[PDB]
Amino acid sequence: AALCLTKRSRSRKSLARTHGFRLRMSTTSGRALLKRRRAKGRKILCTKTNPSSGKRA
Amino acid sequence: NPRNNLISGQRRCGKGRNARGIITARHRGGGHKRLYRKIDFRRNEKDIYGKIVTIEYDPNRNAYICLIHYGDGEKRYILHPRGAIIGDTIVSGTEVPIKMGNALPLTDMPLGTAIHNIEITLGRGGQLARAAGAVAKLIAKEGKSATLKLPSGEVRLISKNCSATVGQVGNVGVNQKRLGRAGSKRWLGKRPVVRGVVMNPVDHPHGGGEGRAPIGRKSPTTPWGYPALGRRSRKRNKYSDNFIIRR
Amino acid sequence: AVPKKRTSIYKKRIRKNIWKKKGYWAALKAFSLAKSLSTGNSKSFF
Amino acid sequence: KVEEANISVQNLPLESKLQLKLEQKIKMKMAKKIRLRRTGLCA
RNA sequence: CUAUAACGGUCCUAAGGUAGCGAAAUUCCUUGUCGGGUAAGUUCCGACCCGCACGAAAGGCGUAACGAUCUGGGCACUGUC
RNA sequence: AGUAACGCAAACAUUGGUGAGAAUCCAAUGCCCCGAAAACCUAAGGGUUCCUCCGCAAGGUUCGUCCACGGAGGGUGAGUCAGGGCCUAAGAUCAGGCCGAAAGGCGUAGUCGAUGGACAACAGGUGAAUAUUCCUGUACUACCCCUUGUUGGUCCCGAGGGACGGAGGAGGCUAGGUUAGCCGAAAGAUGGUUAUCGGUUCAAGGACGCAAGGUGACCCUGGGGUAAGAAGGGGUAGAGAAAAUGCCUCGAGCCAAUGUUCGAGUACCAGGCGCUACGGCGCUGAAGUAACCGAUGCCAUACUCCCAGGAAAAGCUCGAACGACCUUCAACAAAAGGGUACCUGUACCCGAAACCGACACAGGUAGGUAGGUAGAGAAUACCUAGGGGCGCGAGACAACUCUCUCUAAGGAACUCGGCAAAAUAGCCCCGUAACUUCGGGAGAAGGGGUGCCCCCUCACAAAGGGGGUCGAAGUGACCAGGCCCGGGCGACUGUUUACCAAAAACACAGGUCUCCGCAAAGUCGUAAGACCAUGUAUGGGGGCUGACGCCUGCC
RNA sequence: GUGAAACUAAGUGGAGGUCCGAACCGACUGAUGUUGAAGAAUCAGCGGAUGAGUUGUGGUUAGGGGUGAAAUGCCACUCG
RNA sequence: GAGUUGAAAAUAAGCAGAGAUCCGGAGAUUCCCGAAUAGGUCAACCUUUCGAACUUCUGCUGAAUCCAUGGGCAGGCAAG
Repeated sequence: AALCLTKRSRSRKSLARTHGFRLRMSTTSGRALLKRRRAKGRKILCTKTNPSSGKRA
Repeated sequence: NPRNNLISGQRRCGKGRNARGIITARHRGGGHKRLYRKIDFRRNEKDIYGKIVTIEYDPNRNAYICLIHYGDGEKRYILHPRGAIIGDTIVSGTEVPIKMGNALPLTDMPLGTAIHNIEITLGRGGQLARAAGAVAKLIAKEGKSATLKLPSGEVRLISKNCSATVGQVGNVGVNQKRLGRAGSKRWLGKRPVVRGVVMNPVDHPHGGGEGRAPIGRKSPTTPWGYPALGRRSRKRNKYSDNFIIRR
Repeated sequence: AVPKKRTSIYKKRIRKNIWKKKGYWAALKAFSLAKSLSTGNSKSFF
Repeated sequence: KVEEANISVQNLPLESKLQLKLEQKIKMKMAKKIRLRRTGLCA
């Protein structure tokens, strides 16, 4: 049994659907979230992955 | 030899605990794929003699369902009556011989016979006594009805011009098989029903008290609070077609 | 197990002084080893 | 041992996949073989 | 014989605890009496019964098997002593 | 307070290097540790940590020339491996449709969604970082190009098929290890010796290709013989296609891993002779075979037995309104002839010092390969392959705490309680009681032998019988049941307070009550509507009690 | 063995929420630990181990709600 | 109206009185995600016959009663 550690090596793709920008926008509430994350002025306003290669060194 | 082109595969995912995701019917889950078989109730192929080439075991049901060919290239699964030994011949229709397991409109048949499958109303498939051994006698017919006595010990005039089958559905022996392993129930897909005297008072109107506690409410209630004994639950006005509750 | 109250500057200076001084005594030994290692008959330090 | 069984590269799903390929391809082979053999009989 | 009442009279409720079990995971007084076990056992087993306040599907009584269950006495084994 | 500590009790030691500085870096030689791993891959995750050269400010619980840290350059190549361009399950989103203060909810065809189905590559080289990607050789798939023909298409369509449970032991086998031959080398400074040491390899693919098991068909066996039927095939009757009918077929063999040959007259290779800033390369290069045992790969969704009765849709194969279109746009046998061949991932870690626990955390993390001796075994013990010696050390050796070994004589007297120790233990062989639901109890209890040598028997593979010899001790190390007698509760296996409660608590098989006639009752939602149920009164919801036996009183 | 069984032994057969026991899952006793190596470990023992089993990848259910073999437990170390 | 090629200094060649740098009015281009719009999608991507759905306009004109219809089909424009 793993110690009360909440996050495990779950797939990035699986995570993206739950909090993906595409997913975030469809809900009426989700579009609202973007409103705020832009009015504050954040830059990385999601956690996503990309179907090519989710990294640039 | 499974896959009759008729086992039709896709059911609704597992056992349906969910309307929306909620458990809306308690304690169902587990089991096999229990892959279902589109047996026939809208029998409706009239005046064609079919064989009987299998009493196949239906998991999605209670009574052995028998396969029937026809003269044409056709196959069906229909419940098999008591004593439909292999390789016999049944035939739907209107003036058909009164003879185990062949259907005929309810007007044209002798009263007092043993009739298992019926139609509450035309076009539907087959509604009443339809389980694994159930039977319904015909009490006297009448102008536009038939005082039929279905298998609750209960009489009900039903519209005369609706199909029905003769004989009683077979496989009565299931009524008395013991499930001793106590986890066979689980194989069937029925989760353990926790009794309610123990659930805490938030969960059930049988709040826990120190030591075992006997109800204490005026009347035993469902988890939702309605009386759980004697309280009839029939809408005041619906149809009134049935003559007597006989319950 | 847990100290009540910080010590003064007085006491602490006393003990730090004992520490360092404990280092004092262990030099003149090394100075003897030096003043002897200046080339001389001896069976040590190949 | 181990290296001699990762020389011929076939493990968890690729042992199963190439195996299925070989069953498949020989099955087409024999399909042609007996498809011809019938003519080999009836003349 | 003396006692304990097989059996009777009274107000009472809707009636007044049946069978089994019983100082019991329920008996307070209470280390209750008695027997067995022990050198000696408020624990323990078998009984009696005035069941403070057991008792028949908030089940009664008993059960072969099973218990990382609670409980008492054993033989072997030892720094537990 | 320069106080506790420096992250497990695998273990370091030397010589010589590099350097201003060595316990801490490098190289040897030795010792040691894991080896169902402290090994090699791989999904996820990380995301530049990989490689090379400088650097040492901070980081590393010491040191530092060294690093996973800083700086500068460099690196990951696919028609075949994984995904997408194909298909669909759970689910998601759903045009239109219905419902609803608004947002939005239910819902059909559609569209996505793989953890699944379709589909084509192996061996050996190379090299600081890549290789089923680059090179060599041999293969495979798809689309064109060329030839002869038929002219007839491709779709929507209707069909086959794809298509799919658990165990259970057989059987045949192959990988793998041994044992043997065969070839090569060898003295390895004490007794005697070669009885010793190494090599004994080669895949995908093509062509052929068959003993097992299945016909228990008539039996003697497991083959001559005679007639309908098996795998595959032609039909005709209700028009292609199965679906159903009947007849029939030089019809008796069909099924599949292994097998042979080519692939590989080849490489590959132990061992030879030179170079060398001691790596490296150079040239040569013999034998490359058989018996044993054995799979937790393979035939294989063989087969038998079960109940609880095991996903779909595309590819793919047959054809009707021989559907729009028609040898000008077409497709097939086809030369298996010639050429071409789309995006994304690939480094490095991956039983981890870089992933998740905030630390270079004595934790956790799917799957794959599985060697020797002893063993029943993927345990255990000691070792190959490979990898590591755990990143503070050196002294002394008070008390005392912990991890452990032993303890004279007694053997629970300690104590809340024999809790914790210790003790049995394996394989054979004798015997096994009370009870009991007559299954169990039961490995009850208890007792005995077992090491090596010699011998012949029973299969005559093991084991047993006889004899001998040795120690105090013989499964002798590791590994490996303490057992009875009597109670209470719970029938049992099971589940439960993640981090003070594993229980008599919950559940369960069973029992009874009560409601529900099918556009049921019950639940959710204001509503549409959805579970219920693609069920249908031996079936569904709810309440209490909880095997089994006798019972279940009165108001 | 009986117009018909009823049962006794043998062999095959392989059942079991069967048995002993690794991986695996989980938590019972004890000591260590308690400014831990670890925000519940380590060590020695311990239970289950073809099943009411485990586990991987995708999903479902939600704040007076979800789920719950029921403890008011769990709902991202936070829950009357 | 002179010197200039953004921050900091070179660097390399350039440009400019035959108006350079520069300052204004009007323009043009404006890769990819994003209303996102060709179809799908884990955003800044893949498959693509190269281009949403809603109005509007012009044409074809389901159903039943060839009625009339609305719905559907298409070519349109470019407005939410």
